[PDB]
Amino acid sequence: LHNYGYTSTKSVDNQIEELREKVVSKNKNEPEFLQAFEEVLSCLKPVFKKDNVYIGVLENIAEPERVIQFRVPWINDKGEHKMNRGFRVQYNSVLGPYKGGLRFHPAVNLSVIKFLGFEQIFKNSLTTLPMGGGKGGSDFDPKGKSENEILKFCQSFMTNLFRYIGPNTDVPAGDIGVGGREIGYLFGQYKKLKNSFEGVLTGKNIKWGGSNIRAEATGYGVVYFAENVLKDLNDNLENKKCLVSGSGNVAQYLVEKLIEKGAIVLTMSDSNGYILEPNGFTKEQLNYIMDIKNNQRLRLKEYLKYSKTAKYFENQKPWNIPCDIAFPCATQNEINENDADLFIQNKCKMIVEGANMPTHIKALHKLKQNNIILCPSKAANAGGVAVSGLEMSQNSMRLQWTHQETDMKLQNIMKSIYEQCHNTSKIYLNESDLVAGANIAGFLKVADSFLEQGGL
Amino acid sequence: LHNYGYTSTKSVDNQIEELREKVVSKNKNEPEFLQAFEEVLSCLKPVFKKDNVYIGVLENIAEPERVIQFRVPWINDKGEHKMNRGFRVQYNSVLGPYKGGLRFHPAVNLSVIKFLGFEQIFKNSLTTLPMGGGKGGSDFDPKGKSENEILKFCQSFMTNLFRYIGPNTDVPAGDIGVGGREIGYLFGQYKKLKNSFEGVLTGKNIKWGGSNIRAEATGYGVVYFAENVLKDLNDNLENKKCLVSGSGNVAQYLVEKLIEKGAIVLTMSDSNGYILEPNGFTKEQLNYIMDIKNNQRLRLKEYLKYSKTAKYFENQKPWNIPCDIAFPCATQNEINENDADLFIQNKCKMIVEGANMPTHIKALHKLKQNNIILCPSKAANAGGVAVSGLEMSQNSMRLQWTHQETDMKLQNIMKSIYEQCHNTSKIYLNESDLVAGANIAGFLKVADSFLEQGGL
Amino acid sequence: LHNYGYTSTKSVDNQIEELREKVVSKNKNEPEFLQAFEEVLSCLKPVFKKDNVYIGVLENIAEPERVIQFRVPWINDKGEHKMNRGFRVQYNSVLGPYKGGLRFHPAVNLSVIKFLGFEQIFKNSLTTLPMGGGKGGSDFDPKGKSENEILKFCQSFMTNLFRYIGPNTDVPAGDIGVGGREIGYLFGQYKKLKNSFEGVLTGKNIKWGGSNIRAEATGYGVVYFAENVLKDLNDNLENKKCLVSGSGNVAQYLVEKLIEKGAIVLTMSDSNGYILEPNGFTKEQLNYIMDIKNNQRLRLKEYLKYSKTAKYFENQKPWNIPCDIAFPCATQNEINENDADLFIQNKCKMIVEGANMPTHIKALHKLKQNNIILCPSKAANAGGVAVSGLEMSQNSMRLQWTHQETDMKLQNIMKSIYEQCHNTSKIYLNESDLVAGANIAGFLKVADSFLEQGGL
Amino acid sequence: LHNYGYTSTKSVDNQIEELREKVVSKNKNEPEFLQAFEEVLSCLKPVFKKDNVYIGVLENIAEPERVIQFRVPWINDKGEHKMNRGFRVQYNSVLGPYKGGLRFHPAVNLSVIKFLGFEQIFKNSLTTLPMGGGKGGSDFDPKGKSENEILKFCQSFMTNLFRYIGPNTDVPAGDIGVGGREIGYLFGQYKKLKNSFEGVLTGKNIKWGGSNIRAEATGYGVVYFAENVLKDLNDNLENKKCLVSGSGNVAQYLVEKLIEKGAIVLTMSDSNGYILEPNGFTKEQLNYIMDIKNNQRLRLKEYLKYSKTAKYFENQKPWNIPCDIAFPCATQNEINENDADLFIQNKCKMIVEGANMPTHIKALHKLKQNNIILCPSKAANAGGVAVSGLEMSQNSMRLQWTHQETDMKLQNIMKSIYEQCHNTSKIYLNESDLVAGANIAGFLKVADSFLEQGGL
Repeated sequence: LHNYGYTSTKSVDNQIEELREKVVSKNKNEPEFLQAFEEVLSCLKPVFKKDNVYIGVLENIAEPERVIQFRVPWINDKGEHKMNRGFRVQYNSVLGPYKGGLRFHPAVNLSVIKFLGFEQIFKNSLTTLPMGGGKGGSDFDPKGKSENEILKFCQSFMTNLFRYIGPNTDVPAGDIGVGGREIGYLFGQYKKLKNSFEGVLTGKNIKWGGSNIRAEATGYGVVYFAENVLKDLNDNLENKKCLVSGSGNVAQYLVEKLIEKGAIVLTMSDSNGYILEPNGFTKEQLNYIMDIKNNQRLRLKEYLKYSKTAKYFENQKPWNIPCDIAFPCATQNEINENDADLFIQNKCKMIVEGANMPTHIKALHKLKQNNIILCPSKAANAGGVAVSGLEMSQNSMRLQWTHQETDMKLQNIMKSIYEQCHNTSKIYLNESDLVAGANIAGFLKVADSFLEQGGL
Repeated sequence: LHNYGYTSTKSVDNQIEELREKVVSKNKNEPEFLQAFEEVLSCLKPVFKKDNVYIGVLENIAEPERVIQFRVPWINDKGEHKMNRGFRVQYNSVLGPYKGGLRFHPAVNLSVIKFLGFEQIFKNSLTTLPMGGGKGGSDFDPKGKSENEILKFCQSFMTNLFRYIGPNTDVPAGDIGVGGREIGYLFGQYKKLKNSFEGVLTGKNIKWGGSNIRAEATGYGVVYFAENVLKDLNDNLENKKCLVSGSGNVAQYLVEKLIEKGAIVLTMSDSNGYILEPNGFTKEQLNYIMDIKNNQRLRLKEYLKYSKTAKYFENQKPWNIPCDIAFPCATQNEINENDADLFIQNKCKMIVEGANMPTHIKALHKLKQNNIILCPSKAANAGGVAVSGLEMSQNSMRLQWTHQETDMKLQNIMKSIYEQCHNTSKIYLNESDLVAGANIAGFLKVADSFLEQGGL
Repeated sequence: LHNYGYTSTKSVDNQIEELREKVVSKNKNEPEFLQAFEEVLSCLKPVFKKDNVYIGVLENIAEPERVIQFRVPWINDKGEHKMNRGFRVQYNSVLGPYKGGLRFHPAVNLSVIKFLGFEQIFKNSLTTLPMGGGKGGSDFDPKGKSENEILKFCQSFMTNLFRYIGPNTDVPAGDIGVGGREIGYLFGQYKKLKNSFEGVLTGKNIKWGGSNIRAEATGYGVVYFAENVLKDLNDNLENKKCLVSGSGNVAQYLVEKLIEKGAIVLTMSDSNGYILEPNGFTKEQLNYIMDIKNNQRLRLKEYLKYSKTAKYFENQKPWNIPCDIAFPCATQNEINENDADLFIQNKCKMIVEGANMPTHIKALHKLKQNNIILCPSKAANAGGVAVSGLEMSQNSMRLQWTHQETDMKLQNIMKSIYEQCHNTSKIYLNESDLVAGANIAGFLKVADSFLEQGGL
Repeated sequence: LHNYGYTSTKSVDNQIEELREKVVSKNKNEPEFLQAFEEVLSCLKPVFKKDNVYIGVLENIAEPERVIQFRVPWINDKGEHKMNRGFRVQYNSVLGPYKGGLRFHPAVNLSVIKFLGFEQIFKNSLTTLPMGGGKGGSDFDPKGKSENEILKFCQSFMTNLFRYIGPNTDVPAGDIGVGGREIGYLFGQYKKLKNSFEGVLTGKNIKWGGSNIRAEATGYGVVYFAENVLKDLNDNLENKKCLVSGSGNVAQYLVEKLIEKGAIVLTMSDSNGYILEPNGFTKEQLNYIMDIKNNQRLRLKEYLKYSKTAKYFENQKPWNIPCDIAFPCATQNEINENDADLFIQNKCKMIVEGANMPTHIKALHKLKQNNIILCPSKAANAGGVAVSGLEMSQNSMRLQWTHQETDMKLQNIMKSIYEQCHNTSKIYLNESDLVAGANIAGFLKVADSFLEQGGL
């Protein structure tokens, strides 16, 4: 073995307590981070029992390999000299180059970034692709800024970051505040400085190093994940009454893939009210919703002028409808206890998380004690992160795979992500728990590699 | 002709309030930093009145150009894999490469470093030499570590830092926890990695790129500063009674230079009690105190077991004895409002700060309203930082100046530091206030250069 | 068309003699190297006759493009400052980046390394993949060192080497003294220094850039090579009585693949004595031998306690038993003269070398004059080097091929290696001599490319 | 010993003709360049006679070592995407790093730049300091652009140039369109990109790496040059009546130094009309003219108001006045054949060129055939280029010399520049011709070094 501290007798629980204490004291004022930490810490008790080493390893991995913060100055259109704070947390590079998006939001700060970046490590880990974990951004607020100002900012932001990122070092991506438009400016500036065309950013337009399936990526992934849980029960998606919530990017393509398979997608939520449609939606109808939602930027009720057999319930959730599968694709905690009882009552057999952690901490308890399969968002929606890894591959190969090819790869990646949760949770809990499986599997790949590499 | 934000009608005081508010909100949990900031902010009101631009410029300068934080792993002697957090804050490089020491202390963290680094910017600025401001360190605790472990740590620490420092970029130095022994290890490792002998660190041993007068540097400087205040009063140091506090490195050489001039140094403090010596100390006696204090490493009370003629009180500094020139070399707010009076009463004509801010905030008030010259530590002890700038010069010239030569340079640097405080405070306050002079002068050189360079 | 010397009317033999003389005088005290040279020189006479140029080209190629030697210091566990000599001979980069393992052995020195590296050039050449030739190591003795010390050494060793290796420059690998554990430490350190995840080393663990089939690689290759020699005789491996020698990594997987095909593998040698098994081994039995050998770590007589029919032969060579194919896999000069005779007597129509040069120089004579196909180890076991080339490919593509895929690629690479020996020996000797074919083909690809590139 | 260009038996004149023909054909459409070339070519006939080699060497030196041209994009204040062409001609680096200013003018193009850069080679050469020759700029028109736009442009311009310049490679400087304001922005941007404070540009403000005497540099130099011509005639400047042409930067400091010596400066020209002042100007009066001319930004005619005695002419060259010394510091063709005949008729003794080539080609003929000493502008005003070389030195030493020190150095440099013209012209023409001396000396140092370095 090795020695990463924690050699005492201390009940595995006391060591876990000692660690928590030590991590908290060093990061007193980083709530968001400390919370995402105490979270990963919970499900990792089984592995700690197998070997103490992991407790020390975790303490180490919880400490960003490196974090760069810098002043990003820019001149707005009124000729004013503004300033913002930029960050890039290169959390872990054990499995590959630091991977992680950039967030431009007024709420952004070190604590927030560490939180996001820390979680990225393991999410990436599951991918199977060689990707480390990272995250960056600024407290810059895109809202209200002109097109020109956004450009000026991106250029300045990249002028600082450019020297610390690279194809084999750190490959950033889009996130809140940083979309396609932004990635174009960032890339342009990077190319001008470094003087070379290379995959430093993922989510590039298709005309210059982008990948196919980037848009549909996450949604398709969620379905593929579920399709795998089902195939391991001699069943498939064909003819399953599905509940979907949200009408965002993920939600849309999720429905598109679902329809294309066995169909019977009954609903689609909105920031206020949802839509019903007995007999399920159809290819054609989804296009309308996509149009209305993308182009027409209209409320979801709108669909009502398009359907004969539609029905819009307002300020309510679709959870009291009987279904086989349910896809929480809106936002965090959209599923409380009352919703568990509702599901456990309509006999619902499975819930695949689309958005990040759409289930409430106490809601998972009832669901598990009622034998209702729960798919971790950490694994189910990793489809997006996975495709960006493929973008990196295509960039290195100097080729672009067909919409067809890229999809197939995503399907195998999803299949693998499933197998790992399944097998890992089985081996460590004796039962098949996807949620714990995702955490253990994700952590172990990193922890072991960390050890094999000398503990650097 | 530049627009940096505060163009409104608002009272200079309201703008200063708006700024304070904005800086605090972004650095909520960095007490040490926020305090050193609100401090520099105070004395800068006169300049704000001359031009609003400076308020914006200050907001910008208060934001580290860049800050790098990284995990420093190492294996102790028991074969344990330990870990520590390392920092390097490259605060400002407007006047030259980032300059600033490295501190190894269990209390070290980003807030503490920003605090030290932020102050370094202006202290360096006064120097006249081309030096930016920076600071670094780790929460690593030297105390208790073996010789071997200290080496292992330094090597690891440098392996991370090495890529971000350089002769023309960032030149670190010693500080608490990082002494000569440490700088040797750091340098050795740097050389091995970068594959080149160059001045990346100051405070190097004399055998390999070190400078003469490095030890005496600060103390000599404090005397030279005072000698300049006096010469501008048709008087000199010859035959003046002195109340020197402390017996550290600074204190010692301060006395040595004093004696060598006009002499009549009456005291030398200790962590508990001080020593008297009517008719002043003598070259010979100082050597004893130096011996007793440096090598033997035994409580200064031991001087009593040496020459008879000297007493030794207890639990207090010699702030009572009737002196005309006070040199406090110890620690933070070493002197307060109570001692402050003993001085007004006995009547100390002038007080030259040796340690950092040895005067209490309220003590300065009474002293100034009693026409007692007070020398800012920021300027008086800059002698140390100045000599390290000369080490850099000698390194670039590939030569080593004689103990003689290096001294003369230090004397002119001290003379210049004095003139700037004198002239600046005169021009902006109409009177000759050394304390405000130091702040204004230090800030202005940076602020202007900042503007001239495009506000980057 | 290009003049590299040796133009006189002199006999091809006198030029070969002149060259030998010149190479020896410059490398007087490098026996191992001079021997491996005089060896490659022998079989290259036919090509020399076709064009003198090649004699000069060889003189050039025999001179390492560059060789770096360096002092590697480290602190053992008793706190002692030790030191060792490290080497990296970048012999040739005409066909690709320098490729070649690292050997940690007390016998290591420049002569030894050149010897190994020089041979690597041509071995790699045959591969078909773009790989130059190199070799490195230290006189460091792993034996007796603690786990911790091995780590400390690797880190120091890499700190020196790191600046001269890279994905497109020199990609080292494992060898004697440098196994998986070591490559992990080396990689870890490299990543920390260069600050980037890239394929600098092959033989990495599967969790971080490793490849599938790495273990089985060499063994599978030897079988694939033989399978190709057979297919060019309208026959295959199915039902062939075979003789294997050794129970190492190569031997094991060789048997595994053999069994899987037509089977009838009759023996497996050991450092003292061999095992028999009429009717051949079976999938199951091999697993036992693998277990007994890789885990239990005991002599081979042990297999007896696992098979009634299995006869053991204390201290001998299997050769006398009648077989169709003999795969020697022990060590240099494993097949003596008297042995070789029995192969001809026993009808044995072919001998595929598994270990490096397991046949004695004079043994090859009788075997060839008796029409017994002899496969050059240089080509037959190149399977290992080939797979490491695929690891490099996968690393560049940022993907990991399936155990399945990687195998197929290896099969084509082996097929190609065979075809080149076959066709080349045919074209230059009029007959099909695999041994000469391997040398000529391997040399020519390098020699020509050398010329085409300007003779640099 | 070394065979370069020509040795064809041809007449020195036919070879010079062959060369001219060859240089012209390769640069058909670069009038400005071809003219500055045919010019240097003329005075170099004496040296060609001494050795043919130089003819070939010249052909080589006339070919820019390297020239980089690039598109410089920027966004004006109306939000428009503009574009301009940037250049950097690194003409010669035989004597040191490429040195040369940057010009921002609507007329700028490759031809223009080569012209200026080509001449810079030799001008620098005479300096004695280690400086190669270069030149750069853009067709960007500062006139009409806002402060903000100028900044945006500089930043973009530097973003392209930054990778090709450096302290030991190419050190640009100011010129038409590129003043102090611009060099600040250029420097700021460079520092941000390269991440290091170093002397990449000369003409930096004094607060950050600038040098003393930068303003007065050229003017002072012209006087020092003349003072040297006089001392070699047992005479000095004391009490000499002289005329200056112009009131620019050069003209002003020229007068300032003149006054300070022996004085009796009688005039100062303007873009239309000049000023007289019998008994010469005085320290005080010059300050008025300096004030009136710099800040007030008026025409020289407004001086008539600050002095009764001073009369004033309009659009009339100040050459028909009897004197001793003259100094044309305005612009080209300042002295026509006409204006030349006045000089001889006023028994004028010597003429020191201040501006670049203020004498007309045919005017030099009459002046020389009348024994009137003519100082080449190439040498007389090299004072400016010389001081910038000292800025480089001070930057490397990390110190700033006093106004005093820097002056002295300039005086020796001027003295040396004089001696070389004197001695060289003597050795090659048997007589003391400063104009030919400057050319020959300047060219020879470069030509020889070129040869000694291998002809690269």
